[PDB]
Amino acid sequence: GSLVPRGSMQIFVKTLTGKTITLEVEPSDTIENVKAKIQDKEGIPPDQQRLIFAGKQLEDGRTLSEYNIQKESTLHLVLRLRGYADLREDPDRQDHHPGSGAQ
Repeated sequence: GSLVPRGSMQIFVKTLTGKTITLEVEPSDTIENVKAKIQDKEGIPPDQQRLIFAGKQLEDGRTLSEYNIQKESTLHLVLRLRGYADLREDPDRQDHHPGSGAQ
C-alpha cells in the first residue's frame, strides 16, 4: 500500500483509531484543496472532516496566511477513518493556467 503524491506535499496526521494519512501543507493551501490530498489516502469527506490543531478543534476553512495559523507542522484532521488508498483512480487534476494570447 503506497502511492505517489501530486503536490509533493507531506504532513503528519493521526486518526482516532491510530491510522495515519499523508496531507498537503502550505500558506496558500487551505483545507478546501488539502481535502484532495487526504481523500487519496483514505477518502474522508472534508464537509464533515474535523480540523484539530494543537489539541484545539476548529471548523472555519481559511488559508494559513489569512488565518495566520500553523498547519504546516503537525495537523490531524480525520473523521471516522476507514482505510482505502491506491495509486490509480485518485483525487487529482491538472494544474494548468489560461492562455488568451492574441496578436
